Amino acid sequence: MRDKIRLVSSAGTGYFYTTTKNKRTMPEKMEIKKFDPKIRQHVIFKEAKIK
Amino acid sequence: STKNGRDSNPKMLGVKVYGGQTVTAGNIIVRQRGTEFHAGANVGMGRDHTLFATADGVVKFEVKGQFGRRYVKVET
RNA sequence: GGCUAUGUAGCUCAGUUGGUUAGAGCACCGCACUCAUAAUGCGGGGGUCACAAGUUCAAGUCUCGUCAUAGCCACCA
RNA sequence: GCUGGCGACCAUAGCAAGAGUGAACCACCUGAUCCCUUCCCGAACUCAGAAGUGAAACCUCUUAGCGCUGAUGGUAGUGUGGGAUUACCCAUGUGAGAGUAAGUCAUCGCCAGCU
RNA sequence: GAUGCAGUGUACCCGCGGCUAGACGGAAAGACCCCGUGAACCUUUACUGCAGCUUGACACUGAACUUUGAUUGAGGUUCUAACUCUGUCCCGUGAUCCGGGACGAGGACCGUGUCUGGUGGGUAGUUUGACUGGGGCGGUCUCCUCCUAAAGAGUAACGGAGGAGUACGAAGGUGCGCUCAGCGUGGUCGGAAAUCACGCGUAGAGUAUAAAGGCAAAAGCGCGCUUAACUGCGAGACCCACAAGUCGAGCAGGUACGAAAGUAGGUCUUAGUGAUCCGGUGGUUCUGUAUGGAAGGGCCAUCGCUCAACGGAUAAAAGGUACUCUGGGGAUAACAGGCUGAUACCGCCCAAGAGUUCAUAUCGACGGCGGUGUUUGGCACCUCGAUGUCGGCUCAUCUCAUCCUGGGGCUGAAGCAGGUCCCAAGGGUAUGGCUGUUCGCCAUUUAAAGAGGUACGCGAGCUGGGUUUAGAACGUCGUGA
RNA sequence: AUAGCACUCUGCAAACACGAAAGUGGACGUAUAGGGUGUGAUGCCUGCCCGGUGCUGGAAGGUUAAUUGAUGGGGUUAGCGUAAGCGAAGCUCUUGAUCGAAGCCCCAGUAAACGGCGGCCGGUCCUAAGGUAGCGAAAUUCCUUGUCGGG
RNA sequence: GAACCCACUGUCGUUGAAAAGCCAGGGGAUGACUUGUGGAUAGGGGUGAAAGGCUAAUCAAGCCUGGUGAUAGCUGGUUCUCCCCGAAAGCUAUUUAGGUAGCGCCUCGGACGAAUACCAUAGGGGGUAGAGCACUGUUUCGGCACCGAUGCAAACUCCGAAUACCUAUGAGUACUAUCCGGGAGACAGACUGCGGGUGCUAACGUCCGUAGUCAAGAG
RNA sequence: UAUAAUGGGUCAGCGACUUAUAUUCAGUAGCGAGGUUAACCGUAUAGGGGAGCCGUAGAGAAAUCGAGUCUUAAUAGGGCG
Repeated sequence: MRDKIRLVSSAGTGYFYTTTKNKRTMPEKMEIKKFDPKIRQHVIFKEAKIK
Repeated sequence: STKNGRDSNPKMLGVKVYGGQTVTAGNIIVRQRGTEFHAGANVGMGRDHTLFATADGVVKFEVKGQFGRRYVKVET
């Protein structure tokens, strides 16, 4: 079953998204470009524990 | 005992505006599961195949094209 | 959720913190002993030590995670 | 009047068979240098062209051969009022589907080139 | 299920002695059955407390030596002075209570207070769902697709059929590009069916998954680059008790892919879900109980429920009652009545055949049409402020589909007898053994020992053997009641 | 209910019961006694099972409470600082190393303790083990008015 | 086997002579016997050779007085007159099903009037009745999976009405629509005709859609 | 429901929508951008007593602003006014 995780901005603003992933077929950490509204630019978001 | 006895809630599909009526932009014209009708001039299509008006005017139905599709349009 | 302990052939018990440089007893199969048998004696096959990674001249033997199972304890959306 | 492009319309317009056109156009055609291309191939997409041909393909004409369109009349159903209860009948309004007679080898617009 | 309604028959007015067929007669707001988010008592490995029992720490509680484990701990042996004696002696005292005194035996134990873990039907408070052709047992409870559904929407049954409680960083976006399935031919292994080449009619393929509505600008299938599976919104509509749900052009910012006009706010769509409360995590120009901070709270983002009885009564819950009780219901079951007639019983139609030939003397397969209201049933209309009995006894009354007796037709009717059908309801129509029996079997009779209705006639006329209260036992079931 | 039988508990300030306690019964008794439980004169006797639950005896391994409080992380302010920020001590909020009993898990015994004494088609499987003597259509037998004999 | 103590069978009695008896029979009758007087044990307690027995004609928890006017979604009852209007027995949810809440339906006040309805014209979508075999299934007889004749279908469709439904304009007739507030009741329905599911093309059966009547309506 | 469903033998007397406080709506009276006192004092239904309450302004969780305010980077859009 897919697990929930957070994609946290690398700009230090603390902004994040939440999504799911299959840990069997994607063992590595997710990394994707997304829009950060606190700074109003596209930056890289990286996977972290949903906690 | 029986193995039947289930059904789903109604979905209320169908034609909402008939030919010759006036509409304003945004009004929903047809609710449909598939494309029984197709979008003509000044008519838009939603993600669930809903047909809606994108201009003010009068609704018209017709049959057009080489496949004989049913079209709905809005005349200004 | 916390703390412990196990998982070694065909079956079951060892080897347990380095240089492991995995054995023992029964299941078999063949041989020997006997007028014919057994017990016993000999030989062979039968695992690759739950795994995944890490330090290391030495890893089943140690550290990390993941499996399963067993025991005690804790759970006022 | 022939040719090309773009539309209107979507079988009375289509499919199938038979025949015809190289002046121009169109098509087949030559080559793989350069631009570009094939999970291999200049087959397709692309460039440089003019020795050939109207064979193929496309367009045009003929044919009711399949297909398609299709009356009039009757029948089935049916709203209202009445009479009956295997679900029919009367008055009044409405009226198919199938089948028959018959029809069909389309009809228009804009631009450009030729005789 | 009528003294009182309709039609009709009969009937002068009023007592007395008898009788019990009816007045659904009198008596007791049915005890059987169901319901109420009623009661009581009983049980237990239902839930949650408590008494009782027990464990350790601290206190009452002191002095000496010693032994042993990882500076501390645990252990042992002596001592008397706290403390104990339901042991002896003396006094108060004429006293087997009690107090004081002297001894003796124990002794830092036992025992008590506070805290703490275990056990705890001994005792206490409670819970133990609803739908339902009665209730129980079984099944079901939320979402999606089709039919029932009567050509707009909507529409029920314990009606007829199927699916869901997911998947995917590509199976999302964009630019460019491509057509399936089947068959017939030829061609190493290679065939019915692998891969290659060429023709023919064709959407019959595919669309992550069930079905339906769709799918050529393909919504089907490939390749390159990518993150719009964005942030702030949002004119206007659909649907709707509420709470919710659905579609959406367009504006601003940042972005991807295209030469460009442009396309993109997840996937052809419709299932893949859970309110509030209480808390956790990241931010924040809010608040901060004298003031400055802080704790705590607020706002934005997000996490924890098979709360599946899926609008979710608590954080936390099973059973018995024949020892029973109260409020209600003929809204709802068991008896008798009613409606119906599947079943049952009786009658008829056709007639393969059987009967030495011969369908019809007598039987009559395969099929068809009725009648009655006796059986087993279906429904739930009357009665739960009571219509109170399975057989026997006593006493009956009616029907005819006739058991005997009476009158006939036919016969595979010699006579005697029998078989079958028609007419006929005047009278008649067994006693015992077994069992509570109705029934049945048996013995022995008779001209015969008929079939049915009457609240399965008759208990305000009798009984009370059976069933169905309270006692007790066996088999079986349950941990137990 | 009973005489008879058996198991078990109790060493005396007895076990046990009443009571909040003081105290009282047991008993002015002392294991040939007293309490609880089951069976029920007498004759012949009383089979197998300790896997479950209970009771009795062990073990010092795992887990675990109160108490104790080692470390670590925040709040506050002297001071340092242009600033941001840094920041002792003292108070204070929180975290929880070590010590820690019984119980349970583990090992034996016990049925005149509560309980159990098979299933499937000669075998098989599974058990803790698969009914000994005696009796049997019985106060127990559905089928069932079983079958035979007697009356 | 008398007294005395019991209570096995039967008749009678049952508004009794009697709120447990009389009569005729029956059991024990020197013992675990019967009886007088005075004492002890008190309600989740006592006592019981054990029946849930007894504890003042009361016992699966005595009686009396207080909490107390306990609570009851249940049953009953609710008292003078006239005038106007006038329902529902549905949907949704509910430890909900004979209770309740929002909406639908009634009444009163205010605002506002033609925005409403009936009918006639004009515009519009459909997949039912019927029909058919072009798809999906199913059927019969010929010929060589296909061809020719022939049937059937709630979950088949190459087709396809009448009605119903939505919109615009218009004559005539009508106190019509709509909005804002006060007060409700009701959420057990029944039969008949038409279209159906279920049942047996049974039921005064049962469950829906639609119209009429009863409910709440006399002649 | 004539019902064979409930209740009443008859008469006379008694027998069931109340009271206090709060709140909302409708009438009616006074005053009117204002209206009104409570406890209390008081030879006491008068007269004093203005503390307090309702109306006159909204938006936002709040700090804050105010005919505006919240949301937002936004004077755009939108919600409440």
